[PDB]
Amino acid sequence: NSLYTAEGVMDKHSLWQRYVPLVRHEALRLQVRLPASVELDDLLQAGGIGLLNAVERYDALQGTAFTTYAVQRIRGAMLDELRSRDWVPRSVRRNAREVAQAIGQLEQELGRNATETEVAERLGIDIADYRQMLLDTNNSQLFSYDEWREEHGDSIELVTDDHQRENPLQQLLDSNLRQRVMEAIETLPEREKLVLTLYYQEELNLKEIGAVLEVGESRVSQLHSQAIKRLRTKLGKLL
Amino acid sequence: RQMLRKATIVNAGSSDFLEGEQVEYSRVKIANRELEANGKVGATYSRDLLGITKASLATESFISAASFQETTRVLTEAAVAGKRDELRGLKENVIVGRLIPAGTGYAYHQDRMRRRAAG
Amino acid sequence: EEFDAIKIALASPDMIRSWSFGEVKKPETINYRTFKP
Amino acid sequence: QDLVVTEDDCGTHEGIMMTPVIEGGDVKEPLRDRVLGRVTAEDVLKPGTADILVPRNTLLHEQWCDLLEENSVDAVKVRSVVSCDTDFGVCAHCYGRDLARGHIINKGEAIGVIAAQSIGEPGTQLTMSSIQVKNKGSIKLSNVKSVVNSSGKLVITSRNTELKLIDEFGRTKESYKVPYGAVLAK
Amino acid sequence: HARSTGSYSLVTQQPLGGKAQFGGQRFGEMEVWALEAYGAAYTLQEMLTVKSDDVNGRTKMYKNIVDGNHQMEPGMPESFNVLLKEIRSLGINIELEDE
Amino acid sequence: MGHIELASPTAHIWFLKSLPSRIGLLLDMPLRDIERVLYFESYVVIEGGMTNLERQQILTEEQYLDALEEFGDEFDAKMGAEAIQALLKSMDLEQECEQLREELNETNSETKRKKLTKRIKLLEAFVQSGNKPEWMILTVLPVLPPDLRPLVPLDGGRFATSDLNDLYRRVINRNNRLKRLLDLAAPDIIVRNEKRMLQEAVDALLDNGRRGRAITGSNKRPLKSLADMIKGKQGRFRQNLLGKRVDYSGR
Amino acid sequence: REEAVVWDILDEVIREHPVLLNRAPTLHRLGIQAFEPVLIEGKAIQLHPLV
Amino acid sequence: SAAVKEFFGSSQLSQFMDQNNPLSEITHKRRISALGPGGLTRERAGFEV
DNA sequence: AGCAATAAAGTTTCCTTCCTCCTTGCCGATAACGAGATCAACTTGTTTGCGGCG
DNA sequence: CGCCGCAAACAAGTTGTAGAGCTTATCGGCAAGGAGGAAGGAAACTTTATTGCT
Ligand SMILES: [Zn+2]
Repeated sequence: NSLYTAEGVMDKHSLWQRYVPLVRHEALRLQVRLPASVELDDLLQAGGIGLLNAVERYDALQGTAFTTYAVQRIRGAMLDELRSRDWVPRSVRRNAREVAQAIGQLEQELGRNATETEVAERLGIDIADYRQMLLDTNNSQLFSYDEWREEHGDSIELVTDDHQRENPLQQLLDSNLRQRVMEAIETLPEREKLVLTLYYQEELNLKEIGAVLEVGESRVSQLHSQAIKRLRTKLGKLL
Repeated sequence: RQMLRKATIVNAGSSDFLEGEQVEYSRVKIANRELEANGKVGATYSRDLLGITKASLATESFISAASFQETTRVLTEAAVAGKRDELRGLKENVIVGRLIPAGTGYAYHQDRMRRRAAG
Repeated sequence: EEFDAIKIALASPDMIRSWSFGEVKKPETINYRTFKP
Repeated sequence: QDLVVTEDDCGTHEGIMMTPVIEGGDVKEPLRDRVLGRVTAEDVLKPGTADILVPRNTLLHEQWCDLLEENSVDAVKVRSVVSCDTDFGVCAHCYGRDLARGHIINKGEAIGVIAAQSIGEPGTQLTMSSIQVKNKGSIKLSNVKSVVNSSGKLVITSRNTELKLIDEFGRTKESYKVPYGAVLAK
Repeated sequence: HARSTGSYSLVTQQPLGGKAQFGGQRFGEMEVWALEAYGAAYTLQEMLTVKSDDVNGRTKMYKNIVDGNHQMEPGMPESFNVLLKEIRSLGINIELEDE
Repeated sequence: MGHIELASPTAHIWFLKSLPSRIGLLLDMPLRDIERVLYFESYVVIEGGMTNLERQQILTEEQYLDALEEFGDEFDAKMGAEAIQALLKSMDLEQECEQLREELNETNSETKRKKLTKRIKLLEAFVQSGNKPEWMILTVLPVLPPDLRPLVPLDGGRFATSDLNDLYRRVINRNNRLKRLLDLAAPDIIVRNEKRMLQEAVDALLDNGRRGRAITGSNKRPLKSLADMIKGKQGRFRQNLLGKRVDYSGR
Repeated sequence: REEAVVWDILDEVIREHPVLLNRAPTLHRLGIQAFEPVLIEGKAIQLHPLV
Repeated sequence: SAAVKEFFGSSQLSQFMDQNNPLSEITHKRRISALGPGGLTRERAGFEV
């Protein structure tokens, strides 16, 4: 690219160009981690753009190096991309790093393992805090089609269960009970008939009717009780 | 007789000169064209043979072809060409799950065929 | 439900337009906890 | 997948001859067995000539195989599968009989289905000088160019020819081909 | 093990296999080929629609049986159109000619 | 389903890496030239304002410069899908059909006659299908619904997912990057890399380890594409569609 | 609760109520057949020897 | 510890044992293969081995 | 038995509200280390097509 | 023309057999915010129960 000025474009670009090797060799050990670590091209693109941004706003009267001003923005772009893919919070991972440092530090202090009361000590905030944190951090996602082990008998997609299933007779008898409701109340007062019909049938408004009559909905109350007393005159399982 | 459902062309005037083609359609055109339709513009023929595995590939329908082997390639070469299968085989009906063009459901299938003929 | 035949064709862009309902713009699915879209 | 019977008879023209598979030794498929339930290509006759028994087509059941094995026929044609002309399908006549049923096929059946499974099922199981007459009979050599050799006997001057032992009646007992200019004793 | 009616898959809604998970049995192509050798269409219609995928089908047939009614109605498998939806995903105007 | 708009076009692979292309098979150009375009190695003539130079004429970015500094204006030569796009866009079918059928008559030697036929029926296909070679590109694509690539939780809150999603994501990231970049008019090289990575992401979505070597997770195992929803035994045909699990059954 | 009437009506239904049988693998079309039930007291099927 | 835990828990070699009868165990530990890493495969390998 | 009143009790709303927390974006201060590979695959195999490849 | 090289691509069926992880290691402060959050409570509003009159 370029600017309004041209010499401050070619000097710009030459500098930009000269410390692409910079982009590289600082990046070349920010390896083994998440598979974009394997990619390395994302890193280069990111580094170039962060470079441009640093370039745009070099501050020269400070007398810092421009590589020194640059490195910050470089790392910023790197870490930004890395934060982009992960979808878990940050202070989470702070605490994770902290337990890592601490638990190793103290495991060498001691020379043996797994006495969590020490974790409660050295990280003396509370037990429940880490006790939650271990949930929060130490559990990552997995995939769906991993084969089931002792050659490919089936996947994980065949060993799955659900709780929100369909069931055919509950709705059946619910509708049965709906016409039983109208059957019960058809001998009872005209508005409450329509109240409970149109609220329970087509899933409309209740106190919309209390506003229509303007009686305070007390007569509603006892009559509703009576409808219950009227439906407690028969038998039905599904309890 | 299913190994042999193709013949290459000798003459021309109906279609391309030597384009590989159904013997059966060749018989059709000449049973239509070389008749009083015309003495001859249509063409004569060699007679072709084809091993089974690609004969099955080399078919009108893409679907059965698309079912078992090298479906992708089928799909490309068909889809470029705005092709269309007509639900006459078995697999064609079992996949969509319609009644068979034969057996018990032969009768309703011929009914549906004359319906296709009758709108 | 009842239909005659199959046909394959090419996917013109405006067919993508007509078929679609809205344009997606970002990589996420959900919250990491509120098990929500 | 595609194949069925479409039509009852295609009214179509001729097809192939069957003559037996006796070669090397004795019969290995009776002409009867081959015929059984075929349909004739044409009106057919008897060694005492001119005795039609199909008007171009019949169910060739064991009555006929018997009726005809009484006599000495050795060759007949049939409206083969291959010669049926029906567009998208076949006739039942060309096919003959349903073995499992025992009669003429009614229209509407699938075929190559049966073919493929019927041949695939056993296939599991199924990987697992001089010429010297033995018995008397007439000799029959056809399509020969040959010569009385210097000795006085016969030697072949055309690779076409092959020896037969034909019985005294006229049906073949044996057949063994003889090389070009091979030395004969007869 | 036996099984009348129970759980299903989710992506394709046809039943599972395994006595542990109340499993339905499998019906292979070979069994199709044999049936075609006989030529009994309606069997297959049922075998593939109602006892496998057609959910409307399974429902209304259950309804009819308990009503004493031993009759049929077909639909279309979901599993079909899935493929269609895969196809268009791949950038293709797959479609169908209405009657 | 839904969709995504793309910044720039890309091209399809079942149209390309498969046996006979239909893409340059049409053009009369080889594969290798075309990769070196679309992998962004070599420029190529669009349309020489000077007939000094030629259509379909390949330009390395060093010899390109000779022609450039000599003339500058009076040629058009680029590298990528847009180039091939306007190229496909340019050509008429009709005349090519007639001239092929014409000069076929001259020397219909068998391999030659074959190839003439080959192209000619391609042409008739493009005509009579109603299709457009314009539409061989890809600038817009669809978004398959969650239900078919879902993500659901486990007993201990853990998750299980479809890799498809993962591939969609990279695509989107790169495209968004590219827009962000384009807003700044940045130097071109990072743009080039951006679109290399673009098309690579794209076709790897379609079919992973075919053109370039495959993408995997941490396990060292592939990020399974579409095509194997349809293929081998595993596909709908041989697994799900022809063979059936069944109720009202036992043993 | 498995009352005796349950078994009575079972006997009532299953007469004339045929079923389908399958061994694996299906080579030829006789690999399956169509039989008629007879209820028995076990958890294993009896089978007519000749098939 | 991760690797150690792994193939003591992840390898195709490490299996449950067959606690059914003495023979079962003692044989199952006297059992030999040429599979797994640095070995072979069923469909590729043929008859000669 | 039908109808209302007073009093009490529990609310659902619901709305603010001010504490506290939590998350989305940015920009910064010493100087220079090296072009990756990294932990794998074991070569099935016969048939068939097509690009060379003369 | 007739090699040669190279690359592609299929490899029985249905049962079951038990359980899954991670080589990892990924600023760091500020701000402003915007959502949430909880408090304890006010308050329509609603709901019960106990005596009055047709
Ligand atoms: Zn016929």
